[PDB]
Amino acid sequence: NTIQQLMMILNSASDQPSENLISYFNNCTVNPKESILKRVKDIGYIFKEKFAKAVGAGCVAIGSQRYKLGVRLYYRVMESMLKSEEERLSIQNFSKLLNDNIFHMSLLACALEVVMATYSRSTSQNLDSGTDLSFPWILNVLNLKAFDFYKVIESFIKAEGNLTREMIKHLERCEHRIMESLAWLSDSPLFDLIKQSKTREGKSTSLSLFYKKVYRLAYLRLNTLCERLLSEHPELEHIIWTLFQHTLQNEYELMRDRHLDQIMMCSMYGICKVKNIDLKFKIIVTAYKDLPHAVQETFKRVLIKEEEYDSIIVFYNSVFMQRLKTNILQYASTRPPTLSPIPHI
Amino acid sequence: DDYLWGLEAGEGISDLFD
Repeated sequence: NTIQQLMMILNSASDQPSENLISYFNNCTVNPKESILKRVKDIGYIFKEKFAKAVGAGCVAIGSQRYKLGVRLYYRVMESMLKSEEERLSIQNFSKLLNDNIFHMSLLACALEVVMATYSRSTSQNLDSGTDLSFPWILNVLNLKAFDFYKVIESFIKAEGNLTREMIKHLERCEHRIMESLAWLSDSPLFDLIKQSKTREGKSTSLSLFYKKVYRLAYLRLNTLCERLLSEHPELEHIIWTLFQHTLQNEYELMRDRHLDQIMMCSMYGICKVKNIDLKFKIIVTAYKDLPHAVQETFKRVLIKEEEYDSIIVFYNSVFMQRLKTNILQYASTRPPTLSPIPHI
Repeated sequence: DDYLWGLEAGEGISDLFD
């Protein structure tokens, strides 16, 4: 769809929300009109000033333009979603949704990420050096958490059918980044959601959905490393997958401030270790570099205890294995842990 | 593509925000 399509639509679009969007606002128990308009304006002084401080005053006009198109995208997708939702569950109100500041901050942030990313390289011009505001940047700007942001991505994508394949991919990668580390940082509401679940059952569709995507991503990466390093032993992987899967779910504190991939690599090693299969970390670490995520910092600088970081090998020996020693050994035991279902589709 | 469309049938964005 002409790589310029959506941006074309956006450039043509009006700055004020449509008669129909305003109509959704007027049918809410609590009118969100004023809040959404003010938020748009407030986040505007903030996005524009932070953006300008990223690229410079000579480029003030570009921040405004990024913002303008992002807000148009915001209203556009918002309206799209409300129609899909009205249709989905025939209701028409939506006060609960439209009055949720977090929802609105995530739609906006996601819309700003699209406009931002499509013009990335162009913005990267007149930028250069150690100031390349990739993705987490936009979250940093709106004081918005990665776990919240992630909640709008799949929906945002299904709501804007004119996203370039290039934009679709970027949004997808953003969600992957969240899943691999951003969502597990100590400032992440995910931990309040988890603890809530471990405690009082029921609720949180967002956590259930989060994990579904983590497991899928987790397995995919795991499977890639196995196809490369463990062709000789196919029975592994499923066993490695089980420890990996069991660990994220029941040993999630291991993930706090750490990386999905660190737990993955440590799962592979540990299981090969008890199953008497070579596999040095040196090997694992080398294949890992073949993964779309893969950066060296991830196995070179691993959180140990305090703000103390060390090699992934130190993490494995001092924390990982020490924390999971007995579980790992159960895999080589007479009654092996029931294998965990491989994530599908 | 590796992306996982996680929303089950009829789940929508409303089921993700309060």
